[PDB]
Amino acid sequence: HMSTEVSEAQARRAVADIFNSTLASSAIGAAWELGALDELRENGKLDVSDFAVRHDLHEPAVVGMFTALASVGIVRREGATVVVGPYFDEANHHRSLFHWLNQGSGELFRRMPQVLPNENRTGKFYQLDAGAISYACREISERYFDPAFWAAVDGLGYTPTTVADLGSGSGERLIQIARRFPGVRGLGVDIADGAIAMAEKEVAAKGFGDQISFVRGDARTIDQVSARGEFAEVDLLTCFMMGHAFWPRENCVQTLRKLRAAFPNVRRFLLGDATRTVGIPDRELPVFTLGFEFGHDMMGEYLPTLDEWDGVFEEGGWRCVKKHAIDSLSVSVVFELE
Amino acid sequence: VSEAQARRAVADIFNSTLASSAIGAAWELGALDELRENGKLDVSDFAVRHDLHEPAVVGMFTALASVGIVRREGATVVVGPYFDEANHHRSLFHWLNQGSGELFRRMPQVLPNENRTGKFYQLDAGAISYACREISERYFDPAFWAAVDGLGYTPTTVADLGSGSGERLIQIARRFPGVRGLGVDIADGAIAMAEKEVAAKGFGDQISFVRGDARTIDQVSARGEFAEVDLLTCFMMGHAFWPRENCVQTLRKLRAAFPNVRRFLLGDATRTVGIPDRELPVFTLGFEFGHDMMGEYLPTLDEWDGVFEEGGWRCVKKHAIDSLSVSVVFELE
Ligand SMILES: Nc1ncnc2c1ncn2[C@@H]1O[C@H](CSCC[C@H](N)C(=O)O)[C@@H](O)[C@H]1O
Ligand SMILES: Nc1ncnc2c1ncn2[C@@H]1O[C@H](CSCC[C@H](N)C(=O)O)[C@@H](O)[C@H]1O
Ligand SMILES: O=C(O)[C@@H](O)[C@H](O)c1ccccc1
Ligand SMILES: O=C(O)[C@@H](O)[C@H](O)c1ccccc1
Ligand SMILES: O=C(O)[C@H](O)Cc1ccccc1
Ligand SMILES: O=C(O)[C@H](O)Cc1ccccc1
Ligand SMILES: [Ca+2]
Ligand SMILES: [Ca+2]
Ligand SMILES: [Ca+2]
Ligand SMILES: [Ca+2]
Ligand SMILES: [Fe+3]
Repeated sequence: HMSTEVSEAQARRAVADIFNSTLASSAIGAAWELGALDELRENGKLDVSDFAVRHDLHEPAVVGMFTALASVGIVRREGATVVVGPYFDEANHHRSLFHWLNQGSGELFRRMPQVLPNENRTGKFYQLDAGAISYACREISERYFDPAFWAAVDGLGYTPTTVADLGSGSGERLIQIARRFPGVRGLGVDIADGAIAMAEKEVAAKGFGDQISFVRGDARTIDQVSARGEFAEVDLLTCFMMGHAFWPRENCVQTLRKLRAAFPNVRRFLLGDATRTVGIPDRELPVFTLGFEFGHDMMGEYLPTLDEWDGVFEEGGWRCVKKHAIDSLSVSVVFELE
Repeated sequence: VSEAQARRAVADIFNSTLASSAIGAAWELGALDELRENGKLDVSDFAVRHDLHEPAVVGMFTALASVGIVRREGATVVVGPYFDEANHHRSLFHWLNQGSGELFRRMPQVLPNENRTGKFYQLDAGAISYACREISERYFDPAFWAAVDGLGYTPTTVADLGSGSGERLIQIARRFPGVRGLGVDIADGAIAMAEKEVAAKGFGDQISFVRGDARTIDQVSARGEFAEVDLLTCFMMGHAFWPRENCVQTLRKLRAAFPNVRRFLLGDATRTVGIPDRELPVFTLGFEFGHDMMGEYLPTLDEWDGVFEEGGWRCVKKHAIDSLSVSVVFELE
């Protein structure tokens, strides 16, 4: 029961499940993106031809997708219908982690044997699908970081007037703050013009054109940023799912110091990220963990543990006054700093 | 059923994705063979010898460990309870991930009818070739050689369709000295590979290669050598002759292009029918699903049994294959 030694028939079944999990795993992401996981969540079942027709999909491949999900118990096939399976709720809950792993990071993991050799580790030595990462990170943010984020907003003690968001992405965080604090002004800062664009768009659509603005920027050197005339007035800083990019340490320490000086009227800084775990046994790794850590190690990108964050704030010029543990995203955390 | 049980199963599915990809890697990088011989290895020592980035190598092995293929004990890796089974099928994992990963990854863009024109999917052909060499050897060789052992004649000229690396023709030359060999492959890369391998081993006089599409074998020129062939072989590509009406015509063209062929050995994997979803063996789902995504017909065994006579051939022997979905070698004449 998880740590054993086995029959030939058992080893056969297990290896086959590894193989099929691979296709299932890729199908969870795709089934989310194509609208099937929603239809099933709402209705508990669906008709595959009907689905393939309504969405104008090559139907043999659609059968293949459901059969892959059925092979490991996420769904159950019955004649022409697919019904939710025993593992539906949990796989649907984590679907964006599957999307992230496959649709987003698949190239990296597939090219494992070209990535690992030193001779190869320079220049553009791996490729991520940026638009798929985005798509997934949008739901990861909402689904995993929202409770703690909102709790931290609730503990602010004050009402912000001007909020800065580092790595703003979709701009959805700034928009929901806008909804929460009528008459606040918001300022996103991403490194990706693609994200800038989608945000300006997503904002205009919601009618927060006057409230919210963005800017191409590298938050690790916030000082060398055209637009730092609006920073002085900001009283709330946020930074979610990008913080590990401040690292390695002395760069994080400097970035934190630069951030302290650049935003001297910031009262609260809210910083959320996933972190590198320690000492979890191989056969008990939960969803996400392995992918996040291994991927970062393949890319050569540093990932701090939680103690590495805790031990850096003072030197960086900030005090941690509240900490929230995140549910179900490896070991992830929100810090409330001042 | 049980929230604890569902969490575990879903985490195993997620980690399985990373282990699957790592099997193919462990194989290609030399780790599986080192664990096969010694039953253990040292990650630091391993990483040093092969000039690998050590943290990525740790992760590679942790992925394997997460699903019981290996066990980690400090900086040292031991064979796990599922090591023999997975090492045995390693080439199928390589095919699925290193070879075909980009197809499955792009399922949301591949399924929509609207995108299904032109070059709508990509495979890594070099990766595929690499896996197919072992798949050929490991799953097909025994039936291949039982068919050779039982031909009822010694061949003088053999042609191999989809000759690939040329390895089949080389082994036939080793068994049958002074047999003449001829490989047909549609890919310039396979031809050049095979040509190098053949000349390198000293088989330059005996075996040649010609680029061509076996589906239209009637248009391939080989300076009248096809008339001389008395044994024909075709492994792991036959499903490409389908759909049905296409296959009939292709089989009739092979019959005309090779009029002195006595036996035609045809080995392939086939589409299965009625396997319950939770009991699907290794390979099956990936073969079937990937061809349905690529828009390529995959026949069942019965479909094949039923096309041969219309195709101008008579099936005289049939060998069931071990442990590659439902695979087969037909001997036709
Ligand atoms: N050094 C840097 N400076 C600014 N943005 C960065 C960055 N490193 C990464 N990013 C951005 O950080 C984002 C990661 S996704 C985070 C999305 C957002 N915080 C949310 O919770 O919804 C991407 O938009 C990426 O371009
Ligand atoms: N229509 C066709 N005509 C000729 N060769 C083909 C083909 N379709 C695929 N192939 C070739 O068939 C090979 C499939 S891999 C098969 C390898 C070989 N028969 C063996 O047993 O090892 C590839 O080299 C590919 O280029
Ligand atoms: O390391 C990253 O930045 C990406 O992997 C991705 O944007 C992400 C960040 C944080 C949590 C989850 C995903
Ligand atoms: O279908 C193909 O041609 C490939 O998927 C692969 O070469 C293969 C064929 C037959 C059996 C096993 C693998
Ligand atoms: O030192 C720590 O563990 C956290 O970074 C922050 C913290 C410290 C004290 C009280 C609350 C939070
Ligand atoms: O019908 C079949 O089984 C196969 O096509 C081949 C076969 C038939 C009869 C005797 C031997 C082989
Ligand atoms: Ca089931
Ligand atoms: Ca050792
Ligand atoms: Ca031709
Ligand atoms: Ca089995
Ligand atoms: Fe094929």
